[PDB]
Amino acid sequence: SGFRKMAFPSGKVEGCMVQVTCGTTTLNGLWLDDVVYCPRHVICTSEDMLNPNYEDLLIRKSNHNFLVQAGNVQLRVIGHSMQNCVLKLKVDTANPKTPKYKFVRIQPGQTFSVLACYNGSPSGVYQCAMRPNFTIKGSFLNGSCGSVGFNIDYDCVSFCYMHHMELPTGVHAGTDLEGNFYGPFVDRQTAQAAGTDTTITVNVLAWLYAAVINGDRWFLNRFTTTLNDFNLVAMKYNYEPLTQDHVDILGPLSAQTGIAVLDMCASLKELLQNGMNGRTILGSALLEDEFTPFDVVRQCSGVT
Amino acid sequence: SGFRKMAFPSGKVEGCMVQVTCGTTTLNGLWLDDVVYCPRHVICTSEDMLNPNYEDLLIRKSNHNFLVQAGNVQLRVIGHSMQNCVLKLKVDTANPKTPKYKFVRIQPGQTFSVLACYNGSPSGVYQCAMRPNFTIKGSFLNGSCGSVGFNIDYDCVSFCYMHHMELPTGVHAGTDLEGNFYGPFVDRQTAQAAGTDTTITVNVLAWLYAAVINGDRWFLNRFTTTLNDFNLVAMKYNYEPLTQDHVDILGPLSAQTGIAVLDMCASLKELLQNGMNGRTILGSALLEDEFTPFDVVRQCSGVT
Ligand SMILES: Cc1ccc(NC(=O)Nc2cccnc2)s1
Ligand SMILES: Cc1ccc(NC(=O)Nc2cccnc2)s1
Repeated sequence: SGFRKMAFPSGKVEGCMVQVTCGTTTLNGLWLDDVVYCPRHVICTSEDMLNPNYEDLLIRKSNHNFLVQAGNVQLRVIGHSMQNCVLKLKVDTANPKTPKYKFVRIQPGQTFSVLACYNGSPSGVYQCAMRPNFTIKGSFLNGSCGSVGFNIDYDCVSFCYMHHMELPTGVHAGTDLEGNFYGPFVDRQTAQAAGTDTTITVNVLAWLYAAVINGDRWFLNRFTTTLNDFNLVAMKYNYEPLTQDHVDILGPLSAQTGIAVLDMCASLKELLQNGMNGRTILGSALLEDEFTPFDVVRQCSGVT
Repeated sequence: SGFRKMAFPSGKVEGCMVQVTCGTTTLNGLWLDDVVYCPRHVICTSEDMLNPNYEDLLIRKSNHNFLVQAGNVQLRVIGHSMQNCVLKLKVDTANPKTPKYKFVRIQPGQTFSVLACYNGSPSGVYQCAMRPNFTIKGSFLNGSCGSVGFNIDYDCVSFCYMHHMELPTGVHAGTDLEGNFYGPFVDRQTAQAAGTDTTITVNVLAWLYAAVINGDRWFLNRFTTTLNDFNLVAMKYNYEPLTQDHVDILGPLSAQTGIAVLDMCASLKELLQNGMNGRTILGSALLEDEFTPFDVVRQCSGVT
């Protein structure tokens, strides 16, 4: 028992982290096979970032201008190309530590592990969620760009995120491994304000199920609700609407605990309307929305 | 910016995880050099655990009865010995992935990363703290015993914990890598109740400094306090007494933010006396005590 914000083991991703330097800017790159992926803003100065024309800036760069270093050995760059907001640097050596991998584009509400890196050296791993406004609340400093988000399915790493920028509000924006930003963000130092950060309702419900499984049941009430009634209260509290798909996704948790999904919704509804009254759920004084239903089943069954 | 509960990269420790089976019980082992470390309760049945005599149970075991498996290859056990509550199984092959390592015995309040394992396969990594009552609040299921806690200093892994048991209250107990339990716990299925779980005051203060650095300053007040006055309030709230050593340890954070330690204590004192009033600090509705001052400096400077 016990429930923790758990990240995937990072070893498979550590073996892929390299340092990419272009001129005076050094950031992280992802080395899979003979390609190094990194944010295209590696070719910009702090000034260029105000209004960069990446195709024009790129014309002044040659293969030898991108310095790729894995550990302490230099990789030879034999080609370079821009795919949306990421650069793909073709090296002459395939990464001997390349795990089985996929590039995936996740949905808001989905969670992933982040391996925070600096100078191609991993320094920490934490679990994150793609927010409904397509931002992430990470812990990234200058030098962390190119740090990646991933999920592991037994031995295959699905890379879903690459860190690109910090918005004025302290939140983070990045792309999938094809260079496309999550949300409406652009890699330019301009007024980009994130939208409403709504709570991922289905994730909260899954975490309420994890609490029940782990012994915290004080919030279980004698009430029930409908999807429409619950959603009225959810909208008022800036919670994402719950769909029949979410109810279905919660099915295995509903089955394990014997608590119907709609009954758990009524419990959540009272927690919203009345607060925690100074109490904690799984050691938390707020409703946690960074565990998917899949994460709760995984942690509660020990999926390796 | 941004502040997350960050664990060390687990790759160096993944390369050390093996499966140890003795009879019908399978748990995790730590393979460093030619020795496999694991909880001595691998030799017990569910029944033996009521009142085990480990020296007597051990007399019935031979080298060939301990099955050690790394990945999918079997390791040959050429010797076995008991050191306190851990078994050291001498294998004929040194682990080629043995990192530079140390066995350390941490103090309560110290934090560490846990690589939760099942059948010698790592399944998740999270950050933990050794509680002042020598328990840990982990996320461990059956099969997780032998999962280890560690800290990394650049390339040297300091192993500080090995998971052994879950108490009736859902909390966890384990040993350092020399077999000695943290706290008064014993590896026996008996009434073992943990003591008062007090809040690690110096860790809370460090996290208040991290909040200031990351923009959350609403809790900064116009007051100051003394160590004796603050400690009067701290005792009342089941907070550990703050010593001059803790004030000194906070010095670099006090210096970075320009907020004296005693002023931060007065801010904490009002948070204790008045609550959060429905507000959050670093996205948390309670006072977080699982970041040391060293963890805050590390995360805020990007120590790789
Ligand atoms: C619009 C932008 C262009 C380049 C940008 N660079 C960053 O945001 N870097 C950074 C710093 C601190 C934390 N995380 C990331 S922002
Ligand atoms: C006194 C004891 C002897 C053997 C014990 N085995 C465990 O506690 N195992 C376990 C199960 C779930 C979670 N973590 C650990 S307890």
